[PDB]
Amino acid sequence: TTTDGTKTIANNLTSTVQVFADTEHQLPYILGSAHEGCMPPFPADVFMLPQYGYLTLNGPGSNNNNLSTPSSAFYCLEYFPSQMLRTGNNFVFTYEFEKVPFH
Amino acid sequence: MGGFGLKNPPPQILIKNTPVPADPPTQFSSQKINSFITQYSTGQMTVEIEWELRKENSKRWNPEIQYTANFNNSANAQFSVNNNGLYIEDRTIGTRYLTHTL
Repeated sequence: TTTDGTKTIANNLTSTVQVFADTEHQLPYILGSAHEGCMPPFPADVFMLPQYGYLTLNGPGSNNNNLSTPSSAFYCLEYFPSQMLRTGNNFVFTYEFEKVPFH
Repeated sequence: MGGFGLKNPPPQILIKNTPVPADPPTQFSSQKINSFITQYSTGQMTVEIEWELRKENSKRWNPEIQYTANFNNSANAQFSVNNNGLYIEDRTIGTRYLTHTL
């Protein structure tokens, strides 16, 4: 809450966050592009999570190559089932890599 | 040219009219029989293929390009026979319409 230039931060107990893991890779996959926003190297640091975004096909017209092509895809992430978490409940899942050659 | 490369492709199928010689001479001759009876043959064939296909699950919100018959009026319908009785193919139809994430 912002009154004048003095912020007042309170603790809202009934608000939720909602999280889901995408196991079918149906979203555009932006990991492995070596962006920032990872865990810090040092365990005691606190970090802010990066914003999600993707960019699709573009196509020419007039002097602008930035027009949207008919096949430009739009993904709504609320169209995925996701788990809604209040402060009490938590979230977990497991994953197993397929066999790859040793480095 | 596109397709499925196969080690052991479908077998070639080969057919022939068995030769029927014409009337042989009465005296014996060891040379080949030159003259035959002119004949041909006809009949139906059938081919049955079993195809396996990958179902499509995509959560994109907005609609996709799809193949659609030409929306125009025309003197002759698409992929159809004309007045003279000749079947005419309008469009080579590619297989790639539905989008998929790279």
